[PDB]
Amino acid sequence: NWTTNLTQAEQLAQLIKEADALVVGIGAGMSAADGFTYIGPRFETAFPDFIAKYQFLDMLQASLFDFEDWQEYWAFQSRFVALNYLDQPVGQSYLDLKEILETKDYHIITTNADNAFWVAGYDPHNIFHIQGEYGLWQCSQHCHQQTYKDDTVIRQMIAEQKNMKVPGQLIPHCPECEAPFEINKRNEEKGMVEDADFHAQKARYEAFLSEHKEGKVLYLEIGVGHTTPQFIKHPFWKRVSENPNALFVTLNHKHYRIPLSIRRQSLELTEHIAQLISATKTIYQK
Ligand SMILES: [Zn+2]
Repeated sequence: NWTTNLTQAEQLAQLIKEADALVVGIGAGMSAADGFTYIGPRFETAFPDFIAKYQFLDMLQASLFDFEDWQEYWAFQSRFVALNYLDQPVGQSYLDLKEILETKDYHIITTNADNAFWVAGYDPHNIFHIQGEYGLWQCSQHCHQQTYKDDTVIRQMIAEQKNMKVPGQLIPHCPECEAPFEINKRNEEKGMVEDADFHAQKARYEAFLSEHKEGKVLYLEIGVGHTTPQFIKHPFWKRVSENPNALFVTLNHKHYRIPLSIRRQSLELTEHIAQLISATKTIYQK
């Protein structure tokens, strides 16, 4: 039962059923498993101009790049926001996971910033977007702690850009200091704008953790890579260490070495995330 000859799906369905609570951490692998990829034809088709100019390898590298000027920044980012936030369709793995989680006491933390939880109909009170969202903007000088949005301006930038530049008059500026807006994103050097809504999410996530310091708590980590381990992977390892009755189950095909203090509490499930979540749902619902 509560331990880390069954298939991966069978094992995962058994653990979720037996769990007292789930703390679910979701990264980029879950969206890639549903087809929302950041390398290969999806990127090449969407950004052939930028790829030819800069030799970008992938769409995540491109989204972090320090572009030539704000006209170029917004030409790239407007198209990036439409692809990954305004028009990205619902993912089946998100729907399948939701059907499982709605039977459980759970909370989600994600380093993703796409629309996936919203088009799949998740309750925003149960999700912490710790790395912001592509649909939001912040002052580029971080001059005050408020986020903004304007999807109509995004569509105008897509329609009116030419030659990798938005017209200068379309660039949006902060009302407080007149610096250009930028996408709400976290930088190592500058941090992120963290407004009232961000803190309300963080408080809900911290309250759920405080209620589940004991018991059969399943720390379920889905598609979380190496990029920013301080937000999900490392804190999950620490929570599992601190609660000897917790379990760490990671859906991943890279075999990151688990800390000694959680070796007896850890399981790696390597099967393709979409197919694994689908198979687990079918077992779980009977
Ligand atoms: Zn400002």
